[PDB]
Amino acid sequence: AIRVTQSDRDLFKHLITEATSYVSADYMRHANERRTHLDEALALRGELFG
Amino acid sequence: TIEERVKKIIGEQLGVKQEEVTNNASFVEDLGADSLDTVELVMALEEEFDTEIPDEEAEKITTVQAAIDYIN
Amino acid sequence: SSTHIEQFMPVKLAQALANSLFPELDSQLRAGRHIGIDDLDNHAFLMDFQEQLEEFYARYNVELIRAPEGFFYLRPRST
Amino acid sequence: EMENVQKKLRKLERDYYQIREQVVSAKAGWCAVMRMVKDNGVERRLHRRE
Repeated sequence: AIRVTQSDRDLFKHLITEATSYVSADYMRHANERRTHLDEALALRGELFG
Repeated sequence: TIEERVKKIIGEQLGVKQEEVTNNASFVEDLGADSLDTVELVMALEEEFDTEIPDEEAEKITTVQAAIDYIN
Repeated sequence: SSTHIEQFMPVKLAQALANSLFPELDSQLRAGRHIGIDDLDNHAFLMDFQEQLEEFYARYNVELIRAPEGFFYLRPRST
Repeated sequence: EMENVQKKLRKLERDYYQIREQVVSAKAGWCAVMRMVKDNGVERRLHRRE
């Protein structure tokens, strides 16, 4: 019983962790570029208005 | 036209359906656009008609009807 | 060196095929029988040499499959 | 000095226009991913703020 379940678990965990590591990283990269350019635009906007 | 160019901008800046965006559809509650999403929406509205808006008068805009009202 | 099992077959696979349990199991498997946890002998055997059996049966164009519930069975391909 | 400063203002204005266009273009593309990740994949799993 143990021998079965332990295996199953190992495979589950490895796939999950590696897939999330692979995807979330680039998703956050994109989000961060968009955040950065928006922040630059807002600073430029405020300084221009003033 | 302006009253449909506004929809063109809103749908493609928030990703919501054209049917969803009615005149009285508020961005935050109906369309779900949050702080940064609404900021980008107002920026896109500025770009489409190549105009500029004051900060306070822009932030006062929080609905499709209000959006067109300031646009038209 | 020559005349050495490794030239033709992995040692673990030959070790499995030489076991006294294999003919029974083979016969059964081919007939479509599913193998669960209760028939210890068979199940344990399967577990011990899983990959060798899989590789073996592959020759036939058939998959030796393991369901999540822990039971083994044979699934033939189109070929 | 004010005329000289109105020239810096105009440089900032041109920069601001460029940044504005770039930000809007980024959002347009990102919208598709947002509609596609409505599967409940984004709330915590993909958006790891860490």
